Amino acid sequence: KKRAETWVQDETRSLIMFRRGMDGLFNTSKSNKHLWEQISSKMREKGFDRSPTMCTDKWRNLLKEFKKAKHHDRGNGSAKMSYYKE
Repeated sequence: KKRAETWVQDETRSLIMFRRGMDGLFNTSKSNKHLWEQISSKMREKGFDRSPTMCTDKWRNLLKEFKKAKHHDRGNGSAKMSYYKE
């Protein structure tokens, strides 16, 4: 479906998780800047060298795709289009 050849499953998974658990901090605490930096530092410790800004932008994208992506509720619709004068 998608291919950016930038982030690997390993890194992605690690980031997502960290963002999933810390997510709360973002809900309870207004400021996030501090949360972003924290996540990064943690990642580096694991063995993944990734800047804080990278994770931030990468996340936002994961949300846009996560939503658009299929969902439990039924209702896929007609993806394909009608061929003019088929």
